[PDB]
Amino acid sequence: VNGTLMQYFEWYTPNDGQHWKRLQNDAEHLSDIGITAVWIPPAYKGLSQSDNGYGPYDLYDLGEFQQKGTVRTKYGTKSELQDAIGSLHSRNVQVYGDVVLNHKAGADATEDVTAVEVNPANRNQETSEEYQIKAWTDFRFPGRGNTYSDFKWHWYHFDGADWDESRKISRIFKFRGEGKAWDWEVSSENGNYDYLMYADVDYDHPDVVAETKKWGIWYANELSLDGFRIDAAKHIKFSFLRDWVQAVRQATGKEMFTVAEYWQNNAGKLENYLNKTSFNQSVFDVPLHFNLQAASSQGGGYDMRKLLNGTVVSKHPLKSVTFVDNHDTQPGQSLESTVQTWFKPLAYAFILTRESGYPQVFYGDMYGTKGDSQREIPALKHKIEPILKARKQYAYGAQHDYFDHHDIVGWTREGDSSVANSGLAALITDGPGGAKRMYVGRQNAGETWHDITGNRSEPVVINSEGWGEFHVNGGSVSIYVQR
Ligand SMILES: OC[C@H]1O[C@H](O[C@H]2[C@H](O)[C@@H](O)[C@@H](O[C@H]3[C@H](O)[C@@H](O)[C@@H](O)O[C@@H]3CO)O[C@@H]2CO)[C@H](O)[C@@H](O)[C@@H]1O
Ligand SMILES: [Ca+2]
Ligand SMILES: [Ca+2]
Ligand SMILES: [Ca+2]
Ligand SMILES: [Ca+2]
Ligand code: NA
Repeated sequence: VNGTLMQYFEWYTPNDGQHWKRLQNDAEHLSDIGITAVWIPPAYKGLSQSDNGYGPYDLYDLGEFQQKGTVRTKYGTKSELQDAIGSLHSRNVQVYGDVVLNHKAGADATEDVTAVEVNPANRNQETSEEYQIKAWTDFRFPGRGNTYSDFKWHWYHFDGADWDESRKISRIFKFRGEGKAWDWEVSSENGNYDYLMYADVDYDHPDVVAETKKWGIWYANELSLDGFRIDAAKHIKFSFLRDWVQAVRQATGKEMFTVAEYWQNNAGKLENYLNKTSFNQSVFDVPLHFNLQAASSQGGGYDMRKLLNGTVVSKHPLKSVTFVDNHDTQPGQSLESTVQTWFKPLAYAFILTRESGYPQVFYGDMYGTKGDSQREIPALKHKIEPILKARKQYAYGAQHDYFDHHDIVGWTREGDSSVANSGLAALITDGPGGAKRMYVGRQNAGETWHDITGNRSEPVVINSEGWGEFHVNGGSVSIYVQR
């Protein structure tokens, strides 16, 4: 069976403490539509109750300790999350946990630290003489005590921070101490992009590295996770991320599928990350996201023959996680670059019915986003489900590509003898509709095939040679399968 990942959250999921219950109630439905793995949001306590999880305070508080004025996280309590994972698991759906290791936010108090300012466009350059600041680096975990881990954090466990409480100014401060320096290797944008926001963890510190490995093993075992999504990978020492993943696999004996968020629209740089991590993890195909978005926004003028150009999936198909949109690219967000609604079903056809890549479905696209703009994503589940059924039941066997026209492009899947009635013919167009003759296999000769999306009502008959003439409406998608 073809695997399909589901991102189970959007930026504006409500702070009602019921997200784990929602997941538990949706488990049967997700298993019935073909989802094989769910990516859940950061499950540990944030700087406040309403933080989405990307400003993590305590990685060992999964919503059971009274800290930051709340027991539960935004999403719910620990026992509610364990019950949700339990329902997914009894329906053979895997669970991937979001892992936020770059920084820590919401310290309990400030400490005095000697620091220097650096050039925001070249963090290897120091731009001030050293002086004293009051930084938020003291993490004590008053509501947890020593439960699970007695480690406490201090300034010397971080490389730098962005706020001096003394002067009430925001700069990029690098701390002075024993062997203090920005980690390497990281992205070389801005000279060295180790530093991002909040208090930046120092992955040169031996105790920090050992503790974070231990935490990783604990987390996987405490929730029985099947894999991980690594946040902000380009800002974290690459060799450390390689070793951390390996240590968790060594201790659990599990495969621990892992996908890293390496946010850069450049295949060469993504390839550098795969090599530096010994190919032990996949990456999200950022470039493909931008190609799809570009196509959706040029009103038919995009050359559809170029959709694969510069993508990770054309070079390292087995290590790519393909996606249409996510919580960062949705409207109003930091990396906003939404795939226009009219093209969204065409983009889902492209990632769900092609043989390469591991495709992700966005929660926001299935159910609608609840942000406050006038351009929110509408609920598209009634248009996506038919394509997911095409992936689950027909997308098997040899593939043939027809990237031969600036608007109308298609592909076919011959089917596999072990999946009864499998096989399909897909066509998409960023402009006027039309036709294309394509080969689906001589073993399907004589069959009556129909558009499972319902966009076209006229069936097509496969000729005695295994070729059919397929049609597609303007700015639309058609996916033909056995009637
Ligand atoms: O529970 C569903 C399914 O889970 C298990 O399969 C997982 C794989 O073990 C895991 O590797 C991953 O597969 C992806 C590849 O790693 C990637 O390179 C590319 O080829 O795409 C694959 C997904 O199609 O994910 C699947 C789950 O999605 C288990 O092996 C199955 O038997 C089980 O039914
Ligand atoms: Ca360092
Ligand atoms: Ca960093
Ligand atoms: Ca075009
Ligand atoms: Ca057939
Ligand atoms: Na660092």
